[PDB]
Parts: sequence; structure tokens; C-alpha cells
Amino acid sequence: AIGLVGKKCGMTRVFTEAGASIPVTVVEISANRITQVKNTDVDGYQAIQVTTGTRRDSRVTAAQKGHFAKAGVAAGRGVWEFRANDSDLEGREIGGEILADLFEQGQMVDVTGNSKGKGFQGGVKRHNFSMQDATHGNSVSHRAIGSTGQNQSPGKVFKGKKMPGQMGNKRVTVQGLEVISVDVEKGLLVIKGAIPGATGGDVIVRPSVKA
Amino acid sequence: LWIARINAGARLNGLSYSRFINGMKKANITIDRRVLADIAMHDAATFGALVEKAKAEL
Amino acid sequence: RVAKAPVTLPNGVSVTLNDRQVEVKGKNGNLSLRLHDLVELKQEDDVVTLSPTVDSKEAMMHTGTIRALLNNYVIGVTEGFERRLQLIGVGYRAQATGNKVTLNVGYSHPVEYTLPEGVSAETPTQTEIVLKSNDKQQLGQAAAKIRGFRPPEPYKGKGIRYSDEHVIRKEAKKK
Amino acid sequence: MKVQASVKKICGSCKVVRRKGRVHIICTAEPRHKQRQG
Amino acid sequence: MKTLSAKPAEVTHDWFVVDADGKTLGRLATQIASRLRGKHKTNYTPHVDTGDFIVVINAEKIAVTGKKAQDKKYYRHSGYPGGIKETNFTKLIAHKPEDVLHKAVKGMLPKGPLGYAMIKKLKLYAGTDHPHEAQQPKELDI
RNA sequence: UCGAUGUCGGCUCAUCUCAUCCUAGGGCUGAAGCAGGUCCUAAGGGUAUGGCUGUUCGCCAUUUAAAGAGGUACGCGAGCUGGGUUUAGAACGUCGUGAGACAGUUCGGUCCCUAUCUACCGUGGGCGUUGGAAAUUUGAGAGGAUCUGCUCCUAGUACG
RNA sequence: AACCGCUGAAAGCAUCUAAGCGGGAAGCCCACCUCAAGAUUAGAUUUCCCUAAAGAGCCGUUGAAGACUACGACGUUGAU
Repeated sequence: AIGLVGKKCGMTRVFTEAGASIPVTVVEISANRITQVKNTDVDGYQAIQVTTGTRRDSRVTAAQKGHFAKAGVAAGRGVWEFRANDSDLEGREIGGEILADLFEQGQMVDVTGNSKGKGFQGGVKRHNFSMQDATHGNSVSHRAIGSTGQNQSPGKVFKGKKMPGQMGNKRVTVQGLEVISVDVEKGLLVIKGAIPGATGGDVIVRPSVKA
Repeated sequence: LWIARINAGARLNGLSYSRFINGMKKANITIDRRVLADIAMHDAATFGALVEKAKAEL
Repeated sequence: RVAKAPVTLPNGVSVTLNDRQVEVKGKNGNLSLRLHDLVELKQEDDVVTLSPTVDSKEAMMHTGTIRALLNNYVIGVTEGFERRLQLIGVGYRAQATGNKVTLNVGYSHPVEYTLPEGVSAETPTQTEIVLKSNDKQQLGQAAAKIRGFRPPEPYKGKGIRYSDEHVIRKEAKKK
Repeated sequence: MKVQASVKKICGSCKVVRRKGRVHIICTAEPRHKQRQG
Repeated sequence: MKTLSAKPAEVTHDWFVVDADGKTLGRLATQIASRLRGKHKTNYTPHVDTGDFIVVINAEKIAVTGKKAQDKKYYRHSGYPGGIKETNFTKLIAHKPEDVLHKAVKGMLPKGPLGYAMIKKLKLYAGTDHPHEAQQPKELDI
């Protein structure tokens, strides 16, 4: 259940011989360098910590530089953890490499990403509220929230009431996407589907939990 | 407050408040609860002696 | 009555109570049960007597069931228990192979049932199941579980029935 | 079954049985005589 | 002569161990609550915490009478509409076994800042071991 | 409550109950099968669009697995509407000598408030977390989500 | 849960129940997704640093980040 961190490069299509277009997105996959192995004895849980990408030394702090030098890996742009188990931690030792061959063609994966940020949005866009009458005497409440509760009883707005607020720029997982192709030498993962975020954003690809 | 402190002092010596006060009234001891609580708090051996008198009266 | 009845042990059986755990041994095998803490077990010459500890209705009721279970254990570790099932229906057939039985009753799939440890099935013919067990409770549970896959039906009698069970017969199209 | 406030025997094959504090009528002869109190 | 208070700096809190194995929940909780409040001390003053530190082991082996294991219900509200959750005594003791005795004692303590202070001294552990051998708690049957 | 607690209906947005409309599990059946009926369990989700009328309702058309019954100031006008009712104009029928009147009708007829506090939706600042710091995290707990048709096949078999 | 049991006494029988052992629902608790240590019980792990350090911020160039913020990137050892 360990995965890998990549970069969304954008979407294209893959044509099949039968003449079907498959919408795909391409994930750039620099090698995921193992910076730490966590275990039941020392940490209480089993996980693999990896770094990917690159960071310049002026932007790597002394604490992080010591943490990377302990593993013997070059500092990446970020550090990510993957919940593992005894079978997952089999041959994964500190300083090792995770390449795109962790995934095979045709296999289901889950992709987690940071959604595209819409900023402050009203109920109509954020919660699919119905608009109110464009005409017919409606005064100034075309995109208004409408009623927010009841009368004297309960005399409050309930928690979790759908309202305006920030929308997007959140962690989103799309489940059950298919791996279309894998290229370790090119560092390239082609996945059927949409994959949260904008191109350039960090994405996490993990073997699917539904399967 | 005095009754609470007297109850604690008597239970340290093996008696409850409602038996200790009865034992005092049977022994004809007129010490008030304010003074008894003061003795229980600040003089444990004297309060032990008072408990002994009450317990001999029962 | 039941509790006062003494359990008569044949020459092979040997019940050995040890700290609220009666172990009955015999030729057929070994069975065990927990002695309720309201019951005393006393063993005499080829006879076991159950008694209530403190005389009360509750203790009497509990020693009655201890006595019944012990008697079942003795008779099943000396002779065993046997239940029989019949499969009424044209395409209904059962096949016992080892500790598992495969029933083809009426479904789009055969039903495979694995017997509990303690019960053993065999099919002389293909519409009769014979279960033999060391104890009555597990024999009955296995029989009831096999029967529950396709219980007898009133309109034609089809299904898995016991050997000595009478099935109520309803009439289709009574006007 | 019949779930009612009044459960009694409707024939000589009916039986009154209590389980879990609840009164049942179980009949070996007539399955529509099966009753539960409630 | 005046009635004096216990002067928090002069109070000492002693450490005791209670084995909860097979004891009645409420009857043990009353004694723990009294000890935590400091009612057994003759310097007891209601605004001062004069209680002891109670360490409780075998907290999962506390007993309830009747059918209370299956029938005593613990509710909570989450703050969201319809958000009333219910657990059982048996399931609570399976899930977070120290919660049962913690709840019993918390209901029996004063409901204020000094009550919050004095329940801090309750140390509950499911199982036979506790980590406070450095405090040398003495065994207290209660 | 009259030194003012804005009516009906719609719109928007709800929230709870279960006496359950669908879906789920059951007993009985005057349950052959398919369909049902009745009752028990069950509130997780789901539970139409139109024509008419201000309607709520109701009738009807066409669907749907179903088109639930209710509570929430007959939920919701400091969120919207303003068609009905309930000002001042006018007319008809009716009553009254008349001024006028009518849970009779008819045509027309100003809907304010920049949100302090609680609540709620988001998003920050402070301090704390037994020296400080850069990261990675466990999860006590909380929320979301929970629907369902049809076709094929088993099999035109079981049943008739 | 309803419901259906197995064995079984009270109550020589019977009996799902009193002891004991089963089956069983879109419901409950997990499992999935998101948040989550102000969980003041404030948890854990790895590194770094302590005669102003390790770092953080101000400032600047900014961003599919954004009301302001915050968050992300970069500042000549540089493609912000």
C-alpha cells in the first residue's frame, strides 16, 4: 500500500486500435528516495518516508539537511509518508529508490492531489444551491442563500449548514483510476482519468483501496 | 465545614460522625463543633483521646 | 425428578470432574461440560449423582439440566447419536465427501456445507443423509444447519426434512 | 404471527411459553395460532 | 480562635493503588471520588484540593450488577443535527475501558475548576501494570 | 404578547419523528408460481414533472422502485415573492329611506432596516503544549458518503 | 432487530432459555473519503541549535494560492 509522489503534467488522450479515445493525465515521476523507515518498535506504526524532486541548499534548512544526510539522499522539494505494513517494508530500506515500476499496466490506483482553488464561493457554486427567480419581482436575492433555519425553535443555525466560504484548494482523492502506461526510464506514468489539481501540482499515486 | 472535619477525624480513629457525636452527648462532653474541628485539624492525639472517650461511651 | 435420576455409567465410560469441568471418556471418544456452580457431582460405583448445592428451585432446575447433558454425553460416548435427512424433489441430491457435503437442491449453484468437528456425514443413496456424532447438541446443530438451506415446503413437500418429522401439506388451488 | 395485547390458547395444541420476559403461544397443530404479546 | 484553611502550599498529595478487579463500578467510584476530593483528611477545606493521587489498575475488570453490562447506555452529542451517539457498557469497556470508571468518578466530582483539578489525580490503566512506580503508591483497598 | 410576537400560498434553504411510501430482513396467508394482503423489525439513503385554480388541497395527464404521514411560530418575508385575505378608487347582485354594509363578487392598489450579541459558514492573529527549531506523523474524535431501475443468464427451468 | 433455531431443565413430557451453543437487516460499530493533539490527557519520530545560534519574520520578484490573510515558489551560489 506504498505509493509514489509525482507531478501532474497535464492531460492528453491515448487512442486504442479499436478507435476509442482514452482521456489520460501524465504524471512526471522523479525517483522517490527513501529518507526514513518507520516501524512498530521505534515509531509505533509502519511507514516509508520518501523525498522527491530537488531543493537548493539555501532553501534546505540545517535540520532538514541533517535528516536527508542521515539517509544519504539528496534533498527533494518535499517529504511524504506512506502507511505501510510488514509486507510493504520488505525490501525498502533507507536510501533506496522507488520508481514508476511500483505500478503495472492495467492496475487500479487512487490519486490524491490538491484541488484547484476557487477561493471564496457562494452557495450556488459551492453546494449546488438553486438560484432564485431572475425576474418576477425578486429584489436582490438571485444568488442568495435563502432560509438558514426555522423559527424560535430551534432558534439557531445548525452545525454543518451549507454556506459560502472557501472552495477548492483541498485534498481530494480520486479512486479507481487505471494505469494506462508506465515508463521508468522516462519517469512517466499515464493514468486514465482526471486527477485533482492543476498541472505542476504534487500528486500522490497509491494502489487502489477498493480493488 | 466543622462537621466535615470532625467526620474525617473520627473516621481516622474508627468511628463515624453520627456515632462520635452521640458518644460525646452520652459522655456529657460539651465541646462545640468549632473547637472539635480545630482539635481534629491541629491536634491529632487529643482528638484520638476524644474518640476513645466517645467509643468507651458506646 | 430428572436431577434426582442417577446417571448409570456402563463399563467403558469414565467421568472425571476436575474444577467445574466434567470430562466424560469412553470408547466413542471424549466429551466435556462445565458444571454449574449450583451443582455438586458425586461419583459412586458405576453411578454418578448430581445434587443441588444449596436447596432451592433454581439449583434444582440447574442440576436437572446438568443431569440431562451428562446422560446424553454418556450415551453418545458409548453408542453415539445418529440423525437422518431426506431430500424430496426431482433434482434434489446430496453428496458427502469427507467432512464436507455438497447439496444440489434447487438453486443456480450447489450449496457446500462443511460439517463441524464432531459430526460425520455419509450418503448411502443420493437423497438420504446420515449424520453420526459423539454429542447430541452438535449433531442436532449440523442437522438443522443442513436442513435450513432448503426446509420442507407445504405444497409439494420438496426440501430437506428430518427422518421422523411430519410436514404439513397445503393444497394449491383450493377454490 | 399475531402480535397482540391479549394472547391465549385457541386449541388444546396451543402452548404458553415465556421467553425473554415475553409471552408466546406456540401451536403444533395450527401455525396461524402462533402469537406474541405486544 | 479561627477556623483555618489548608494553605495549598502546605498540602501533600499521597499516591495509592486501587485494584478495580471485580469491584462494583459505583461503589468503587464513590470511594475514589472522596479520596480525590480529600474528604478523609481533617484539613479538608472545600476550596483547596487536599486529595490523593489514585492509580487504578485492572480498570477493564470492573463489575456491574444486574443486566447493566448490556443495558447501561452511554450517550453523547456531537454538536451536529441528529448527532446523538450511544454506546454500551460492554462495548465501551471493549473500546476504551478506562472511560467507564472515568465517567463514574467524573459525575461524582464537583463540576467546576477545582473539580477539573482534582480529577487530574485519577490515573486509570486497563491491565495489571501502571507506570508510576517512581511515585511509590501504596496499596489502598477501597 | 395590544409603548405591534407581520396573515395564506409559492420560492429558497432546511431539520427532526416513525404511526414506513420504496428499497432491506421476517411470521402468517383464503402463500402453487408471478403478483399480492396483513402484521412484526427497520429512519441508511431515496421519495416526479406538468394542466387547472392565489391556493394549501383536490381532480386530471404522463411517469416512477416509490411519488410516505407528520413536527419544527400550521419551519423559513431583518432570506425573496405578494397572486388570496385585510385600508383608501370603482362597479354588480343583495340589504338599507339614507349615510353605508356583505367569511358575496369584480377591476386596481408603496413589502424598510449598512448585523452589535448568540448561532452558523469560512479564514486569520495570540498564547500554550516543562529549552528552542525544521519537518514528518499516530488518531481520541468529528464530518461526508449510504439510493435505485432495466437487460441478459440460470431458465421458459422450479411451479402450474 | 424481528424472526428461525440446537441441546436443555424448571414442569419424567414438551419447550429457542433459565445454564450453554448457533443463524439473522439498506439499520448499529468498523471498513471508504476528509478533517483531526486547544485530545490543556496539548501525544510520537527524525534531524538541527544554543556568549542573539538553529531558525522565523519584515522586505522584494511573485503563483491555476488568495477578499485581507494564510499557503506555495524564488531573491544574483537566480528562471521568481
